[PDB]
Amino acid sequence: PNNRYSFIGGRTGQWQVVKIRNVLGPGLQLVEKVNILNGAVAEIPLDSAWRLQGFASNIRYAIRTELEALQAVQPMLNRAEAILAVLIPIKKSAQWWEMAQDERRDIFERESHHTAVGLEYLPGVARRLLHCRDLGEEFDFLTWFEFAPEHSSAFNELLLRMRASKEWEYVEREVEVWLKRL
Amino acid sequence: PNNRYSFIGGRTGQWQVVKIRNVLGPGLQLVEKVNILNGAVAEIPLDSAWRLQGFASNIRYAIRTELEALQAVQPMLNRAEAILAVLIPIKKSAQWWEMAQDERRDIFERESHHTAVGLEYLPGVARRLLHCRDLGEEFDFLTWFEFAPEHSSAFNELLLRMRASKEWEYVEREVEVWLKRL
Ligand code: HEM
Ligand code: HEM
Ligand SMILES: O=N[O-]
Ligand SMILES: O=N[O-]
Repeated sequence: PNNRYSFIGGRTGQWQVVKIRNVLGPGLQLVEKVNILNGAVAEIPLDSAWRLQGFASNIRYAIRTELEALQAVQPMLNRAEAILAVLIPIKKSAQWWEMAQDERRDIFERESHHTAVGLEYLPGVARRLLHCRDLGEEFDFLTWFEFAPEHSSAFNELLLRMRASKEWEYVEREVEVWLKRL
Repeated sequence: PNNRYSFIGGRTGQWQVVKIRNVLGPGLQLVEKVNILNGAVAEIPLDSAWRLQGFASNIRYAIRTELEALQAVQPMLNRAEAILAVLIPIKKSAQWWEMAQDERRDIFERESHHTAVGLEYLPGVARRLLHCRDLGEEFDFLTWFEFAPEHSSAFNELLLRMRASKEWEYVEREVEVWLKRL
């Protein structure tokens, strides 16, 4: 039961890179494939362009009644139908991290409705949130979404809605890595 | 600016071990000294007995008005007179970590008054909170306190008040390493 996940862009992996969109700030080099490994990488293989890593952690903002709503409808990863995925690494500004817990919760849910908006796109979209600021990585979060092609248009709508939120005014680096399951 | 810290119990270090208290659950081996290093150490040196590590992280529970109170009084580390120190690794239960953010905040402060009680022992006591559950370590937190002998009795009071709090019903492993600055 290891909470560390690595994402290595390169020639090998379980996922074909469809495209990479460098939304904001320095991007990620285009590669053929992404290899996802659970655990800490011993040595990065040859012909790898980049390595991202993060860990699964405890809830930081969601309250019990939100967790109950998410749990009632959120799908599992690895659904046979979920052949599309998107890896989105995200970095938030130093202004964000300086803020107190009540100030960040108010932006996250009261002003931006992150959980309420996201719930609109379940059960179509499965997700996994990983943290990596505390590892000294270049991003603060590795977010992961997977879904069937039927939900691609919906997911693209969700992305536009989130980037218009107050919360995203604190995002200062973002890349979309679009993937297809091999 | 590396946020990782390592505490190596052994025969070298900047701190002499006065005593080790095996408060709850498996203890830590008694050693002569503790060595504190900033950064991640990959090879523990020979005739060291244990290594603890954690990182400095963002605020998880404190609200803005509590941060302002803490900042008004909390003392710096490495005060000339702060020749005593206590390193207290703590592990919380699986039931704690499964709880939602509002549930944990209400136990932490509304019921246990962690911050309000701690502020009573400032500015005598300087402190540093490190996290390590997300590193896969045996403990969840490494807490560090340092003060002059004048505040030894006050700090021992604080410990007894905290161990009787609702929050401590979720602690399942705890060790006190009492130190003296060399
Ligand atoms: C698909 C529906 C989604 C749902 C149901 C959802 C739900 C959530 C929840 C409940 C959290 C808080 C976890 C906690 O309390 O620690 C969270 C965090 C986060 N989500 Fe989402 N989310 C969705 C989509 C997205 C998308 C599309 C993105 C990025 C484009 C995203 C980026 C993030 C980030 C960066 C965080 C961490 C926030 C922080 O800790 O500051 N989420 N999400
Ligand atoms: C000396 C006065 C103290 C003050 C002013 C104080 C203040 C605080 C504050 C404000 C936090 C929350 C940090 C955040 O929001 O992320 C915290 C966390 C914590 N403190 Fe203290 N504290 C004190 C003493 C102690 C003592 C003596 C112990 C152990 C015996 C302790 C154990 C912890 C633990 C384990 C956490 C992490 C709680 C969690 O995230 O679940 N504290 N402290
Ligand atoms: O909900 N962001 O993984
Ligand atoms: O307040 N725990 O360092």
